[PDB]
Amino acid sequence: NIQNMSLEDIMGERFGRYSKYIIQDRALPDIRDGLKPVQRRILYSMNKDSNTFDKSYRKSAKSVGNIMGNFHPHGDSSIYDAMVRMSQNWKNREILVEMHGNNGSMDGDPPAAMRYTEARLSEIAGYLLQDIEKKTVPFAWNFDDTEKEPTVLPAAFPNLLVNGSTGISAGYATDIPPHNLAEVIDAAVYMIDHPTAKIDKLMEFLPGPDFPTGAIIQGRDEIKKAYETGKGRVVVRSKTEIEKLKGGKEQIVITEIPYEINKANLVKKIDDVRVNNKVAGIAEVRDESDRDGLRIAIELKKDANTELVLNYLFKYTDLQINYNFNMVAIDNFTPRQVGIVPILSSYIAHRREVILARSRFDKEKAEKRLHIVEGLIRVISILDEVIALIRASENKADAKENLKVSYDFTEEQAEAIVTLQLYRLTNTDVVVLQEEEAELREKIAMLAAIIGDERTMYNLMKKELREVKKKFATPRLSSLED
Amino acid sequence: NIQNMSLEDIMGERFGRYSKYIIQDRALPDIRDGLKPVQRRILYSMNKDSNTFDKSYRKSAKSVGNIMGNFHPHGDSSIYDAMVRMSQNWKNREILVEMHGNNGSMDGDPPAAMRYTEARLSEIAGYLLQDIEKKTVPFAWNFDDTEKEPTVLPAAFPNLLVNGSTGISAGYATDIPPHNLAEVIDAAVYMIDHPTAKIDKLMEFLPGPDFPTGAIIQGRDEIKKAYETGKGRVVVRSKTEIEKLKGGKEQIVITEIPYEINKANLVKKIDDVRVNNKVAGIAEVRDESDRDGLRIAIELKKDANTELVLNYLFKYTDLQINYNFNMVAIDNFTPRQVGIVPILSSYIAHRREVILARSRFDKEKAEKRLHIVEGLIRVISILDEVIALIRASENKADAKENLKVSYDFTEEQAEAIVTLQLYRLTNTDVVVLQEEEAELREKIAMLAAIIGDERTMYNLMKKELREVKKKFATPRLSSLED
Amino acid sequence: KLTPAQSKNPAKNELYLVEGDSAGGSAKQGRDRKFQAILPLRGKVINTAKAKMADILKNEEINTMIYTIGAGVGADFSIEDANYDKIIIMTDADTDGAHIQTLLLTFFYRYMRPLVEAGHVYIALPPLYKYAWTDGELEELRKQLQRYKGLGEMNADQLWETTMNPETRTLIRVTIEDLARAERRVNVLMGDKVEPRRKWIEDNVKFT
Amino acid sequence: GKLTPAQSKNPAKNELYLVEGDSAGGSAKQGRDRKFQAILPLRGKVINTAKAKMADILKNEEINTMIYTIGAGVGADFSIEDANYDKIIIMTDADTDGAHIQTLLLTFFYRYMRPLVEAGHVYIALPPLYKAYAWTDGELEELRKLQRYKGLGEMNADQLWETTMNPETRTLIRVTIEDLARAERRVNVLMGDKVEPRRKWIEDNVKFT
DNA sequence: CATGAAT
DNA sequence: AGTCATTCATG
DNA sequence: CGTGCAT
DNA sequence: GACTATGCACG
Ligand SMILES: N[C@@H]1CCN(c2c(F)cc3c(=O)c(C(=O)O)cn(C4CC4)c3c2Cl)C1
Ligand SMILES: N[C@@H]1CCN(c2c(F)cc3c(=O)c(C(=O)O)cn(C4CC4)c3c2Cl)C1
Ligand SMILES: [Mg+2]
Ligand SMILES: [Mg+2]
Ligand SMILES: [Mg+2]
Ligand SMILES: [Mg+2]
Ligand SMILES: [Mg+2]
Ligand SMILES: [Mg+2]
Repeated sequence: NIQNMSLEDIMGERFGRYSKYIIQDRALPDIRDGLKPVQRRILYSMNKDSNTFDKSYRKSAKSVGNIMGNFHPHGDSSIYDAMVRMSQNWKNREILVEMHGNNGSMDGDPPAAMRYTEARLSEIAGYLLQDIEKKTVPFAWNFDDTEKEPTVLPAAFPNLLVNGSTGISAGYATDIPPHNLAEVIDAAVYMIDHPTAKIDKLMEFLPGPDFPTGAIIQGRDEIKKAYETGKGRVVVRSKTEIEKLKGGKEQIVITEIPYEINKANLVKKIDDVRVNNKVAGIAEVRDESDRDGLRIAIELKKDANTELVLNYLFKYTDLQINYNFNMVAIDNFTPRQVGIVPILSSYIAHRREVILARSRFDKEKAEKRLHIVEGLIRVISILDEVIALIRASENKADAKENLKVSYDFTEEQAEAIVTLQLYRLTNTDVVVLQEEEAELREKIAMLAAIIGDERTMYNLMKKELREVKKKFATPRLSSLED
Repeated sequence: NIQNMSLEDIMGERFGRYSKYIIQDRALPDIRDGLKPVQRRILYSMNKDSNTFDKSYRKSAKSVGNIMGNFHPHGDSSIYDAMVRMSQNWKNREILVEMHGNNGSMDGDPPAAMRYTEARLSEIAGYLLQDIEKKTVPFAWNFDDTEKEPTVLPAAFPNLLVNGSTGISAGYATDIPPHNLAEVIDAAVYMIDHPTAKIDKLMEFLPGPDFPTGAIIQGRDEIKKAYETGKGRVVVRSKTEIEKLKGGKEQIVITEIPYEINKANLVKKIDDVRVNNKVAGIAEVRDESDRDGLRIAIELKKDANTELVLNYLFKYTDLQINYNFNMVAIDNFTPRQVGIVPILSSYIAHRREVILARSRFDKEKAEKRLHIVEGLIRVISILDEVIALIRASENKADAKENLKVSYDFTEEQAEAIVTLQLYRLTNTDVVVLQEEEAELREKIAMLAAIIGDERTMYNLMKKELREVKKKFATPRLSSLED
Repeated sequence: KLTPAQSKNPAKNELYLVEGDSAGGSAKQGRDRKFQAILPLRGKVINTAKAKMADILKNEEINTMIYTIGAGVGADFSIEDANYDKIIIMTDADTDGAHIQTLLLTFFYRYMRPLVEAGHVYIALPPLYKYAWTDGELEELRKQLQRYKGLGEMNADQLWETTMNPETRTLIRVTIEDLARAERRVNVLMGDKVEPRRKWIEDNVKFT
Repeated sequence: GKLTPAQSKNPAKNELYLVEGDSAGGSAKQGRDRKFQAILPLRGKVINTAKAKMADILKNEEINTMIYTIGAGVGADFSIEDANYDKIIIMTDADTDGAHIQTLLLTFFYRYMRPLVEAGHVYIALPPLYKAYAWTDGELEELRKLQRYKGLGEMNADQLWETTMNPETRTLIRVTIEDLARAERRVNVLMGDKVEPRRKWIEDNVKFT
């Protein structure tokens, strides 16, 4: 039967239960790889299934369900809506997912349902997962205890700043705008050398956000404020152009609008000005966006103050908005308001961790084989008595043992020797084996170096960051203005 | 530029396509496995995934997506709906899918969305799929051209009659009622011995339908008409009973009801008869069915004539209804009105192709193997020599030619020998190999018999049809009245 | 429901009758909004031949069609008051797409004969493979693959170039070239009566 | 009617079940004792009564059909005796979100129905975590002498009964407002308009590691 | 008024 | 295959 | 009508 | 996560 609890208690082991999970495991990105768990699971899964940029598209639903039975015990709607986002290029600066089909528009009409679309990781998402198979990142059990999943991706490029994040849990929210890839790399490259770098200097490399929708970002001092405390308010304003039409009438042509802003609503609200005559002079409001460009025409009446109209729209619509930084992320299992420094440093800390692990890993492998090759090179000198011995052996188990005790071989080697196919006995060419013993010695040095020279480690990390840059770098879309 | 089709001809081509497809590939079952293509796909996919009766459950959506991406290019809601049905023990006589959670009820309320449910094949569904790896059924390419699909399953029991179908194509439609597994088998066994059996002898083993809902079936004459032409109209009446009460107040208690009837509507529709007072003196209808029993109690009035109430309920509700046979299925690629005989025959016909295919497969397997074993028994007597000779060989290919030329081993034996791992040279006991040589000839023999002698094949068909019966047999639920 | 063309002009404008919102959405993105409207049809369309002209005027799909085609239906049908110059039917390459084409044509044949006998009713021909339409046009492209399971698995700019672009698209035009052999064709296949049809199927459909 | 009613109208043993989702909603209809147990599926996340306008709160279907199904009316217009159920039980997934829901509901059964809560009438069901069922990771080690329930929805209508709905085999947490004051502060801060007190509360009370 | 993972 | 509503923190 | 695969 | 409407053959 019953057991009583206080209203002051049952609201305690509940809301505190919710809070923690929603914060650690839901709405906030991990500062190192810039991913909320749903997204990281999406990417890990699609990758686990060879569903990548170089292979054919796979039906979205096949993917979605696999995620839901393997890692993300939640809505399939939630999972798909997330997968869809990672694939839309007016929300992501560097899209992680490629989706054949109707995945939406800037007019924000619904993406086709998951039964119609197919999808795969983008090439650059490969880079987020680069070297996962090498024990670089920490894993944990799935909700189900059937499979381990990574807690954070290797992140070969600094995603959390490049793509952005957003952003609503309990007790905290987050908004981090996207940034140009080349620039964020320059930044991190610099700071790899100068750990103790000033925001002012970093900002020579990272001048401010670069939304995928471009436009104009106004507010130098306010960017600094944000890059420094993580909170800041900047202005985002549309790219505008004016066209003198025949009749003395002018026309305002919009060609880029503010991040996160609905082109369809924006046109509506603008025309709703025209129809209420709040400011005077607007004649026709006409969207001319085709499949290969943004173009809104605002045809003003003859003789009408085009500055008064344009400014009216900036203040009273989303033709111009305020974008608020509120950069929060999960450093060390917990939510942290952070600016450009903790971010880049945390990323750098991570790459380091990663590159070390990665290197311990290949070196392990390279060791284990070098050890066997050493074994094999030796057997050749004593092939006859070894076949002889394996002959007089009772069984596999006794042959390894015998091999050891008779000739100093080790388990690892005894095994390799005792599982060679009879036809290996044809070969007697130590010279090919010796070329390999050499190659492996060299490989091991290079790695070992990396592991034990802090500096060596970083130039590698830089070498790699630059390659990422060279391959994926693209031009700014959003202009900056003091 | 535009081409001109005739309305007469465009309509011809288009309806023809739909017609044909929707007939052979949607609404009608294959006469041998009694499965519509989606049903078949579900089962096959689940099986390929090891999502079987013996292994864990599995989020439904995982399965559904896998099905929709490898085999069935249609809505995820169709797939799940069908997957759900196969798992509801009040629609299927012998459920093909087991599902944890909310699959619905006889009350007709909806199942849990596929995000909530998990599922796996039933033990017996296993049997529909038995021997499918063994190249026993014609495969075609999937819509993708990426993977092969079965076109019919092996069917270790005669699903078409046992679980029934239904059934709405174009030009044709189908309705086949469930049947008691044990009896359908008895029927097929007889017809295996007496090919020419006629309906009357047949009905001594297969008296008629056996709805999982149970109840009472009146109409022995129309059952034959059905088993004979394929159409026919039997009668299905609720299992009733009478309890007595205080004040001399009799009660009607219903415990079984007509296949395909919605318990809820049946209850309301009855209770409506009370409200409207369409027949004299009902007290109160009440569904008292709980998780382990069906119970609609119909309480009557103090001076209430129970035998008129009951008879009105039978005539003017679904408390008793007409089940119409309309046994259509797809024999040799086209729709066929078929009776108890064409059905039971095609099943034997099929089981035959299946047992032959399976037997050839296993036979070739044992043969290729016997061959290798013959090889190894020879080696052992010349082990030193063969080792010696390999050692003197140059690469692997040279070893094999040397083996051939010098000891008359065969390509396949040379390969086998030459690719044995060293430790094999320890367990060098021939008496054990000789045992396997024999076990294998015996096996090859028993199988060659089957292939060369129709009677020995049918004798298996029977042995096997009984095991299935012993293993899954159950009592009737529906009782018969002429 | 409908997406208009940015400019009324009953002589140049095209009305795209699309199969389901998802395809109807790829279309809303590929169109030349200046002269191409998009009306998406949600699910299998009502058989105007089997059902009662009563329940027929109660089907939202049909009402939102008689009203946007802007000429009423039946005998009260003002051919001249038409809204669009070309009415185009865009369905998946699949069978159910084929089925719909049927259901629609029967409507346009039965409750708007004038727009059909006027050669105003067209049928888009999406591509099967990827750019080749017929199985033969495929074998050719292998000399000098992605198969399409419906208009919905195609991307917006791909859609335009291949089916919606006037300069680059191939269209069929339903011409009633015999009011007798094109009536006995609709009533057999879409008629209330099932036997005739069961026969027609049995006579013309080769099941191999 | 969104609600599924009890067979016989006895507000003396009649229990009202507030279930999270139609998934478990139905799995709850099926598994119940229909003579005295009603089911009300809560479709969505129950509105925050402490955050929103008493205007908007009333125009919320999920709350209405509770004001109607409870049969007492909210506010001070609350007649704790003209109710319709002895015990009102909140049945949710044994998950994070289920917890969140247990919350939002409570705040409503306190903000706008204090009596029902003070009368020890509101409860909270206790579905199982493992399967031979257990409730805590410690009670599993004792059965080791192995299914894992991801919530009420992946549970079978017969199983949910023997385990959490049967008035004999079940265990119900019984909500009591022990100290009307130290309680008002907790509901007021967690579920309140003010963000900064919540933040601090999480920081001082939630252990991140 | 939105936002985006969640019910 | 869209439509409806709620959380949570922010300007 | 209500069925069950399909839109 | 429920609701909403169609086609098809059949009593
Ligand atoms: N008037 C009703 C109240 C509830 N409701 C909605 C709604 F509008 C949308 C969704 C929805 O998108 C969704 C999903 O899986 O993405 C899941 N659910 C259910 C899990 C709760 C929704 C619900 Cl209940 C509207
Ligand atoms: N305009 C009408 C109103 C009702 N309607 C319906 C409807 F009632 C139910 C379903 C439905 O179950 C379903 C599914 O995948 O199982 C898919 N569809 C869509 C593919 C067509 C449905 C639609 Cl459109 C659309
Ligand atoms: Mg949703
Ligand atoms: Mg503004
Ligand atoms: Mg449906
Ligand atoms: Mg009757
Ligand atoms: Mg299709
Ligand atoms: Mg849950």
